[PDB]
Amino acid sequence: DENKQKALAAALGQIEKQFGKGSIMRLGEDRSMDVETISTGSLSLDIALGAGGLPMGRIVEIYGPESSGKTTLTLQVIAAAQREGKTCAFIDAEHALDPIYARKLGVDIDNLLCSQPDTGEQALEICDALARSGAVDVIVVDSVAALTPKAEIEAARMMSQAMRKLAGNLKQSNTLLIFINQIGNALKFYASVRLDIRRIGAVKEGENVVGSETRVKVVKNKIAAPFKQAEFQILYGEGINFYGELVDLGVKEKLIEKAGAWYSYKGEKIGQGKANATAWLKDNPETAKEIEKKVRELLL
Amino acid sequence: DENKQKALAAALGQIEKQFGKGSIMRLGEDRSMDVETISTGSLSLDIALGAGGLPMGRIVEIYGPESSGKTTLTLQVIAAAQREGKTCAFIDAEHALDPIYARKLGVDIDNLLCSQPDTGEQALEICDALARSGAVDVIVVDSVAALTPKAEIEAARMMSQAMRKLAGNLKQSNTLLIFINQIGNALKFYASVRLDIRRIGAVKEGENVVGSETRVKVVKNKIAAPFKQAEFQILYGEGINFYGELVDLGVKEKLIEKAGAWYSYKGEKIGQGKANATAWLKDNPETAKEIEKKVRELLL
Amino acid sequence: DENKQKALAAALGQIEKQFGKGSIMRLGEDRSMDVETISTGSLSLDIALGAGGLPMGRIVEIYGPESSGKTTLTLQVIAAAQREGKTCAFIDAEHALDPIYARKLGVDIDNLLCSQPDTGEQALEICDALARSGAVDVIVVDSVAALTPKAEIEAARMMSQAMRKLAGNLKQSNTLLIFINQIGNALKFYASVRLDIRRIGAVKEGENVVGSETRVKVVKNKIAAPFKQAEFQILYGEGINFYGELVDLGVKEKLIEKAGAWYSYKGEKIGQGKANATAWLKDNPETAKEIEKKVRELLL
Amino acid sequence: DENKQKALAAALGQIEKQFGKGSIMRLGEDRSMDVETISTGSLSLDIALGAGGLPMGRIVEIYGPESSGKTTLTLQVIAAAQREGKTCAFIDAEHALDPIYARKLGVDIDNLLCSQPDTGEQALEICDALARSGAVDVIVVDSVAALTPKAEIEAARMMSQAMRKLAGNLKQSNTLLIFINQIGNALKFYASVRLDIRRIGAVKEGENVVGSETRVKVVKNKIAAPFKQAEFQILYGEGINFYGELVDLGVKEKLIEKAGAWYSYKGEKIGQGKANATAWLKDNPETAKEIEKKVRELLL
Amino acid sequence: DENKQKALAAALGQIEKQFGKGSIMRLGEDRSMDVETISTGSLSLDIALGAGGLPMGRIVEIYGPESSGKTTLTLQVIAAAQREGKTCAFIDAEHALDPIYARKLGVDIDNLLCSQPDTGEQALEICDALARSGAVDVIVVDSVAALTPKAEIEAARMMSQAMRKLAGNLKQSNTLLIFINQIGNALKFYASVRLDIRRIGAVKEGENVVGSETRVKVVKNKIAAPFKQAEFQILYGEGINFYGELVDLGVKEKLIEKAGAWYSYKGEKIGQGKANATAWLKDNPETAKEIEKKVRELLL
Amino acid sequence: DENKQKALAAALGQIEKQFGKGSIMRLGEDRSMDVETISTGSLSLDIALGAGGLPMGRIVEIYGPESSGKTTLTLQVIAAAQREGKTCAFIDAEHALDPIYARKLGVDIDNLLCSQPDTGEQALEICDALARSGAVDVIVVDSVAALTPKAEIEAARMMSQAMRKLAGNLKQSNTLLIFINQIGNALKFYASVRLDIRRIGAVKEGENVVGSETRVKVVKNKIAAPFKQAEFQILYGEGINFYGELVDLGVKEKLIEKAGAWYSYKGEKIGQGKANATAWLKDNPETAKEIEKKVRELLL
Ligand SMILES: Nc1ncnc2c1ncn2[C@@H]1O[C@H](COP(=O)(O)OP(=O)(O)NP(=O)(O)O)[C@@H](O)[C@H]1O
Ligand SMILES: Nc1ncnc2c1ncn2[C@@H]1O[C@H](COP(=O)(O)OP(=O)(O)NP(=O)(O)O)[C@@H](O)[C@H]1O
Ligand SMILES: Nc1ncnc2c1ncn2[C@@H]1O[C@H](COP(=O)(O)OP(=O)(O)NP(=O)(O)O)[C@@H](O)[C@H]1O
Ligand SMILES: Nc1ncnc2c1ncn2[C@@H]1O[C@H](COP(=O)(O)OP(=O)(O)NP(=O)(O)O)[C@@H](O)[C@H]1O
Ligand SMILES: Nc1ncnc2c1ncn2[C@@H]1O[C@H](COP(=O)(O)OP(=O)(O)NP(=O)(O)O)[C@@H](O)[C@H]1O
Ligand SMILES: Nc1ncnc2c1ncn2[C@@H]1O[C@H](COP(=O)(O)OP(=O)(O)NP(=O)(O)O)[C@@H](O)[C@H]1O
Ligand SMILES: [Mn+2]
Ligand SMILES: [Mn+2]
Ligand SMILES: [Mn+2]
Ligand SMILES: [Mn+2]
Ligand SMILES: [Mn+2]
Ligand SMILES: [Mn+2]
Repeated sequence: DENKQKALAAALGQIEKQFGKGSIMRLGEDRSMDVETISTGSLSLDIALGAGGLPMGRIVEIYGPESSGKTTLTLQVIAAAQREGKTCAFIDAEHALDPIYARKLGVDIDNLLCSQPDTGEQALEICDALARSGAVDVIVVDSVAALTPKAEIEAARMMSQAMRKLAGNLKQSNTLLIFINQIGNALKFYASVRLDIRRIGAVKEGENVVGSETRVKVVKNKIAAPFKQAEFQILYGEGINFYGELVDLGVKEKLIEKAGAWYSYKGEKIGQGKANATAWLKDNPETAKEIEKKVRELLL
Repeated sequence: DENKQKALAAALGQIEKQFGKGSIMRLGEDRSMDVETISTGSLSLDIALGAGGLPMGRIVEIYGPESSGKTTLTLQVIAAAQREGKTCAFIDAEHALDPIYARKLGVDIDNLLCSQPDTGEQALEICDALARSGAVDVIVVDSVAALTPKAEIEAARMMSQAMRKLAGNLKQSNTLLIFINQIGNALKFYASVRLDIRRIGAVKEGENVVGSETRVKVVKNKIAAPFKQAEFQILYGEGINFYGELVDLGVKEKLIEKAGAWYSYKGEKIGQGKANATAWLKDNPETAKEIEKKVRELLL
Repeated sequence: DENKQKALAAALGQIEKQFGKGSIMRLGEDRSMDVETISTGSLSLDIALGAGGLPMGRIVEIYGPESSGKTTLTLQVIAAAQREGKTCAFIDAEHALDPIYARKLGVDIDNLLCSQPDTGEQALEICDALARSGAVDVIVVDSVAALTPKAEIEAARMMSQAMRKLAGNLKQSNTLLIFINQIGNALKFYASVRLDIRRIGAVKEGENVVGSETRVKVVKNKIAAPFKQAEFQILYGEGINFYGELVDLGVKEKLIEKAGAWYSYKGEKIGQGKANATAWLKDNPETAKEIEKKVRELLL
Repeated sequence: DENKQKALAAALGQIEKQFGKGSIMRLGEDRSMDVETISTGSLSLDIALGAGGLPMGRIVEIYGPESSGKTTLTLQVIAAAQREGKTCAFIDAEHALDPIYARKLGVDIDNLLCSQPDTGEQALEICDALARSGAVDVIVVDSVAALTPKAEIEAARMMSQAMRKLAGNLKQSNTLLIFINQIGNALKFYASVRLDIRRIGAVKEGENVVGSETRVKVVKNKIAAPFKQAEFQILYGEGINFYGELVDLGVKEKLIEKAGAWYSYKGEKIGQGKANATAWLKDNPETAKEIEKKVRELLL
Repeated sequence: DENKQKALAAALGQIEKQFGKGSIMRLGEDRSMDVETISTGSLSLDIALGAGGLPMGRIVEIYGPESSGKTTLTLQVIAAAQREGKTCAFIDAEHALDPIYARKLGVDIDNLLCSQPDTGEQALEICDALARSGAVDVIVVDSVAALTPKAEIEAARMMSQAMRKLAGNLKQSNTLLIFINQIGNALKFYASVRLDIRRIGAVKEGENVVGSETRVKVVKNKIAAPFKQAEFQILYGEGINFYGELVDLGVKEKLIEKAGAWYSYKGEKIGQGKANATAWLKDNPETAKEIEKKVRELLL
Repeated sequence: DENKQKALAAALGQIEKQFGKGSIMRLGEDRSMDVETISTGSLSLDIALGAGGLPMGRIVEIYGPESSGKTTLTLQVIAAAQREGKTCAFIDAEHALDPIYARKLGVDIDNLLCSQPDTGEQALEICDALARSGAVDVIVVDSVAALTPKAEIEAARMMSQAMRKLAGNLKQSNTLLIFINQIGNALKFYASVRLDIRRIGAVKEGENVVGSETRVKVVKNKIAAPFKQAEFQILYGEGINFYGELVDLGVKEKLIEKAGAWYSYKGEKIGQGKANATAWLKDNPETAKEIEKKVRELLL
């Protein structure tokens, strides 16, 4: 029994020592590798991630069907990074970025570096150069599916080529790199976090579709326990409904009381119906930050 | 004749003495090697296995087409093991575990160890370390097909490498290890049990598909006679329909009487139609356990 | 910090040195590759393009739904080129050119070279021949979608074939080539500029539809920052409402004052309502040119 | 400059040498491939065609809405051909030919070959047989839209099948073949001339509708510059108002003087109002022929 | 020239050999396929048909507006067939046959087979059965427009189904089948003769409307040159005015002399006014038959 | 010949075997399907029907202009049915039944079931329920034209819906159902008998209009040869003049002698003028029944 607990602890310890923390863990453990993170713009996803956001210096993959919200998510990551003064780059092979929508999400477009490479190889080489510079914090690649190999222009093999080198340089510079993928597997193994995202419904303000009910699953997580999920809405032209997540997480954590349709904080009603309570948190950011901080301290 | 019976018995005896019990047997013999087992969650499969479940300290392979039920089966093995206080590990290369579904099947997610290895070699080494610890009872690997060799990332040979060492350490610690495989052959020879599983139909509650008609064949069995089969349903979001198997096995064994569509036990009707009779056993677990125990004593 | 600025500058510099200027840039940078351009006939689009027009010696793609204005746009490019004495060619697979409308837009039909090829391959070969001649400045192909491969007559592969060779010869002769496409991806990668155009409304002179509200997005731009947009009207039988764009851009740039509905320049009213102010600029081209020149100097 | 003119000429020359004259041309050039033609019965259309009529040995397509005048046009082509002793065939899938109207247009019905095929394939095979005979000058098919494939009776693919073979044999025998089409694209590419025809108004002799104002556009022309247009009237029961076209073309070419409503030739009035002047030319065919010849020499 | 005549003859010959006589012909040729025919009751129509009547063993379609005379025509075909001892069938989906009117036209109602099918499919199957019996000479279907498909009761596709089989069996048994259609196209292609019939005026005996001026056009004719026309009257309660046609055809053929309003044959007046001359032929059938025979010999 | 008679007989036999007797027949044949019938109250109509009345278990349609006698006819059918002890139902959507007039015609109003449904669907469902009961012999629906679909209240489609089911249940219970229709076609195909009725004149007893001269045509008859007609009078407040029909039919059949205006039976005068002879038959019902029976035996 006890000696078995010690045997287990030693074994887990030796494994971790050889392959690194995160090479094995209990799915219910609170522990999370100590790493610099960048918020995803979604409170429930930062929590599902265990570390409070995406890890710096690591490779991350985000995949899902068309219109699932992959780009919105990455744009919110960029805005969050830029909010902290970090330098971001956008490697584009999709040719679909909407700067108007991006600014609405907080992205500083004027200072966003951008590249629209001729081939998959060129994209990967530009990524490595930015990684080795030690002067770029976040690199988003949209998308992997559009990274046509030079020969095919004039695939799976291309990715295995410079993936090992790219990972090494990203790690050394502490550069976060996100690959967006639309629904071979060199990315599957080199990524420290893989997110599965999809639209699971519509948000209706009466009878008009105004947003999407979204769900993200952390299918791979080398910094904290994997398989947790996040659910949130993406409002058209506005992005992730962060405050709506704050309303639910506040209640769940017993920081915000819910009596039927009326929500209240510290005794005073903040709104009838999830919609009004959300509007209230949004207009009172100072109190929202406190509640958010409280939730993070409780779940992270 | 008689001297021929004695000659046969001696020959079989010498063979067994040299290569172990299970190296040869009559397909119709009742005898089953005395071994600790872990239920598969399926009554007809535990019976098809001859020992009442999967053998501890041995390697087991479970293969079948996509959506055949391989994972559900392994998750039920884990839940059954955890129900007895055993420590389980999940080595994942598929990145598809659904903890919500897992808890529904009885899995204690919080205490399930999990690893998402970088390479096939790393997975195998983690397996060996957990085996040598003498502190892990069940290890599930999902899946073999996803165990990409390091070189291929930056196959058949990889498996033959540490398979002999892994088997030795598993045996010594009495650790059960299950390899899930999706449809070279080092696994084929080192495994003590190999299960072929597939979907042979759909379960309809009227006209809506609610489950899968499933069939498992024990193509290899070194603990008891091989080639027996098991048939059972896997209900969406619920797992193996254990009680439905109990209804049929109870009847077959003349413990439960069937008169047309009405089933009865000890004189009293328990339901009209296999569905209601199943519901009854499920709501009266204490009586179900007795009938289950009876069936096991009769067929094991 | 500073050393990080220098590290960034060096990295961007090395990238540019290896893959050419335009291989990476800040979306808010003023810099634009020094290149010969040809006006598109639209002031806001020439500005959105960053270089003041489409680049000579490069491949350009213009795509959009039916009736979005693709042809009108290309015809205005041709007229602008011919206004400077440049030799233009029209490779037609649509068989829909209206010379009456074309002359209205300024096109010199009599001197416009035209080809109506039998197959996609023949079209591409004619394009290459005109490119290699060093005697053709602008080549418009209408459209890509109508370039049926010979075999299919008696696709994606056809385009990848001679696209690399065509691009080389166009570059060497400094010949601008525009592919019109109606809504595989060899064009997507070889093009230096890709324009997304569509009708976003109707222009009504009371209650009669007289034009189309149009929007063009520069989804790909290898000569200056991509993703900018242009909005302008296309009047039936007249083409792009250049003067209407001049009214708005003049105001925006504080060159033309707007007080309610009355517009004025240098103190004197030029018209009440965007329509009259536009008419005034149109009848006073000499002053319009000055204002246009001013806007270009300010935004280019 | 000059060397650029020579470079252009050589390039155009090489293109023409490789793909044939007509593979590229200036829209304003006077040159027209030297080919045998058959008048369409319309003076402005024979001119719009550049060669003075439709080309022998080539495929021609004539399409337009219902009642646009497609059949009348083809019937006038047949009459013109028969006037020169040429053998004509009519492949019919519409079953609507009016011999009374046809004779009025000059068609020699008794000697017109006719076929009413069972399937699209049979029609095409009959066409090929007539082509290979070297004894048929003009073949009219009415219509393409009615050429139902055998299978569909007991489409796009059917046309691509024998279109290449038919074209070859027609060319070799110098047989003109016209496909009438009512508003896949194998015809679009194999045709040397494609005509778009439609009714753009009504002809009123007071308040009674007596004819149709018609417009034909040469959307494809491989024998001379494409995109020219023709406008003429089609009088009920009479066909194309040839003399009315002669009045306008004579004036335009300054062969016939117009002073208000009075027209005159060589000093003498021929009628007040376009209607009377037309009647005069019609009653004085010998002078009309001279004026017609003059116009052709001036515009062809 | 001559060799061209021989080339033409050979080509036409080969075509006829491959697709049958009637697959191509000169519209003015006297030749008519040698076939058994059944008079339509109209002398000018039997002549317009070229063979003297409708062809046995073939499918015929007769269409026209309501009250155009379609039924009267078919009833006269039946009477003519029955006059020769032929067995006739009437497949009815209109439910409007007037036996009193039918007997007046010569129809032997008592021996006319009749069917009033439940569905379009049933009608077609009954037709095939009667065809395959080799014991039915004429089948009239009234009408196609009323042949509602079974599914639609509890269309174009239905007709294409058994049309090929029906045609085969009709041909083999030499059974004439007529489809009446009121104003997809499987009938259009399988029919050997298609007749377009309509009312073009009224017959007045003073000021009272007593009949209809009728015109039939043979829009499709695979047994002789198509496109000929027939004009005759249909008197209320009497049917086709055969004798009135005989008066005109006799005159036209110079067998009957007309001097103003007086008609005469072989020197003797037979009546003043087309009406009396008709009455005379009708009361002197023996002489009428001779004149009729003469006309047929001259025009057939 | 003979073998052709046998071929015909076999073919007709096979047709009848496949689609039922009545699927084909000679219009002059005496044969009538053996079926239970209900007199229509009109002797000439029962004869025109071939079976002596309307068929039980089948659907019948009776249509005609307003005031043609449709209701009177159905009321006489009901009275005749009730005279034999049959249970009748009246489904009313017209709301115009006159019980006083009905009793005069022999209808037993007190025992007549009646329904005045809210919607067309409800009417049809009530009909089906009465049909499936096996306890209702005759159902009259007045009228189809008034069967407004539910949706239209808060048509052609409605009828096709339950017409097939209704027909099946009516047949199984041997229930006669009559649809009255006032002048889509699901009724047209499901009905076994369709009657066209209209007023063709007035009955004057001097100069006062006392009745209507009526004519019914059996346009559809699946139990015996169709297209026969019936003529009889409908006297105001009395119904069908049955005896007047008996006078004419008796004479026609040479059972009653007519010498000018005097009628006589078996030698003795029964009245001068059709009116008196009718009165005589009416006052001597016992002799009238014999004559009626005689006529039926002769014509049925
Ligand atoms: N320019 C925009 N303006 C307004 N709302 C936008 C815009 N772009 C995206 N959205 C919103 O973003 C939600 C998420 O879409 P998006 O993030 O672009 O999905 P995606 O999976 O990243 N893209 P793709 O691979 O092309 O389907 C949508 O359904 C829109 O409501
Ligand atoms: N998250 C889930 N929620 C509900 N039902 C599930 C879930 N996962 C699996 N099932 C059920 O499990 C049945 C068995 O599927 P599964 O056990 O995952 O097959 P598999 O062969 O193990 N997997 P794979 O190799 O990926 O096809 C399915 O058809 C589902 O009804
Ligand atoms: N011949 C013409 N005469 C007058 N106005 C024209 C003519 N051709 C085009 N236009 C105008 O051009 C606007 C732009 O149409 P167009 O430029 O032809 O779109 P497109 O996308 O290029 N063509 P397509 O692919 O065929 O739909 C129209 O809506 C018309 O108002
Ligand atoms: N039989 C005829 N008699 C008198 N005028 C005719 C006749 N046929 C055609 N026309 C005239 O021809 C003009 C041109 O019609 P037509 O040439 O038949 O057009 P279409 O496009 O060829 N036919 P379709 O495809 O059937 O609409 C008409 O509007 C008529 O004035
Ligand atoms: N029962 C009848 N009695 C007297 N004349 C009749 C009768 N039926 C038809 N006719 C005459 O037939 C001429 C031709 O009519 P008809 O032959 O029935 O045309 P239809 O096109 O066949 N029928 P439909 O489709 O119903 O319009 C009419 O105008 C009548 O003069
Ligand atoms: N209440 C009544 N009293 C006396 N005579 C009646 C009565 N109802 C009907 N009749 C007679 O019935 C003859 C036949 O009329 P009717 O049977 O009601 O025609 P209908 O076509 O059934 N009805 P509708 O659709 O309303 O016109 C009439 O002209 C009347 O002489
Ligand atoms: Mn995206
Ligand atoms: Mn699985
Ligand atoms: Mn266009
Ligand atoms: Mn036509
Ligand atoms: Mn008819
Ligand atoms: Mn009524």
